[PDB]
Amino acid sequence: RLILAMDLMNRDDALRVTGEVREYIDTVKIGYPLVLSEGMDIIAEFRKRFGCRIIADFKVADIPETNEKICRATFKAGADAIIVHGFPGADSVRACLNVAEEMGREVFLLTEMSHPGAEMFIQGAADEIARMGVDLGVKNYVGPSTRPERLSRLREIIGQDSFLISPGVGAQGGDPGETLRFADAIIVGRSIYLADNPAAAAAGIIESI
Amino acid sequence: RLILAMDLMNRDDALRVTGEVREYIDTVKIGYPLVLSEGMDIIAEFRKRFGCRIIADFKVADIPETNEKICRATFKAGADAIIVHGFPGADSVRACLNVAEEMGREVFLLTEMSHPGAEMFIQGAADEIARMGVDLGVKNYVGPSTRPERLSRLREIIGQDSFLISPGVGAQGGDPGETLRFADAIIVGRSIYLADNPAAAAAGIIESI
Ligand SMILES: O=c1ccn([C@@H]2O[C@H](COP(=O)(O)O)[C@@H](O)[C@H]2O)c(=O)[nH]1
Ligand SMILES: O=c1ccn([C@@H]2O[C@H](COP(=O)(O)O)[C@@H](O)[C@H]2O)c(=O)[nH]1
Repeated sequence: RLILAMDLMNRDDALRVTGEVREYIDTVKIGYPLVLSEGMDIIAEFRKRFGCRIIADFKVADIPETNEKICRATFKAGADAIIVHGFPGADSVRACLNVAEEMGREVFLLTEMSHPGAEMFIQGAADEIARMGVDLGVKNYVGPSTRPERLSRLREIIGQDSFLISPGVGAQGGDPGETLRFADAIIVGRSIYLADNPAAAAAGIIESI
Repeated sequence: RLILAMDLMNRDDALRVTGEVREYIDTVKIGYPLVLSEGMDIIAEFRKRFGCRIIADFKVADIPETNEKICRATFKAGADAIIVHGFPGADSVRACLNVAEEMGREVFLLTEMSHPGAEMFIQGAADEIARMGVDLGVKNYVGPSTRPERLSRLREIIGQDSFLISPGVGAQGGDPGETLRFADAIIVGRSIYLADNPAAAAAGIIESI
């Protein structure tokens, strides 16, 4: 129930840490910090080398037409799933869902973010964004570890069968065990990749659940 | 290093056995016996339910144009890789490789088959088919467990870095350990799915390596 947020910028460091913690994870979340530094080919390299599923955390937040282009390039690169923002509206989410269907891949809908600023505008729209996801047939969601009461509310809207992953564990203050009361899996970045011993840090997090 | 050949025709039986042996495998090979009975949607169901990579063993063996169509439908259905025959020639293999590139997926090249009849025509062309794969950039191959001397020859042609999987273990007479001297992974169907205790059969095969 642990997903590694691999946000190191250097290919060598990213490969090192991911290989060291492979036995504790089942999925690697790759985002723009690594892709904009090393290129989209890094996705296929990771999938080949480690055999883990790859979620591209691109927080797609464009108009429908451009969203389609971004999702197509991401799935062509080998990503198993892509994280998309729901705040830009239903048409923008639908465009992503359409490409995922054509490619046999998945879309994860980001409904409420984990950082402090998320309270300014996203939080007030989060329940509606989640309801929109349900209405559109979304089955994978992303919610905040830093606000378990909001994670519980999100779980209430999407149901027990939907898959919910949650970032904000560790560095941002979120707790593994409390977060897993509501989410299916936790996303952990810095607590693992900046540790003196990433494998020990990952083992420790799992042991704490 | 164990791949389950799930050739049961009934969805309920297929799900039962696959779930029972999940801890012993890392990939599920799905072919026409299950797909033509339960539909292509079974691929996405398996990927979702068990989280295993899915190799579609469709032994694609058509003209280039039709090969492209078959691969596109297979990848749209969610398969991570497709097994293609090399005997129809380079243009037919290239068509599959082109679709895999557009979709961010993989092609496995079947070079020599495991059954007795494979000696009639395929065996004599197998080294050339493997060389063709190398020339086309193929990195995933399928060779026979039933003829380890041929599996060794295939490994010699494709190199140590190419990934080689091998069917014919168990029911067809192939030995797990001997096959793994040359292949990276073994494919096992009936020895596991027809066993009174599939999980015990899988554990036994792994224990025998
Ligand atoms: O609401 C969200 C959505 C995504 N992420 C992402 O999850 C990871 C969390 O990393 P860390 O704080 O564990 O280091 C980062 O890649 C970050 O972009 C969040 O932190 N919060
Ligand atoms: O040369 C080949 C290529 C593919 N397969 C496939 O691998 C599986 C082997 O099943 P079993 O003999 O372990 O039951 C079946 O799905 C079969 O179609 C072979 O057996 N031999």
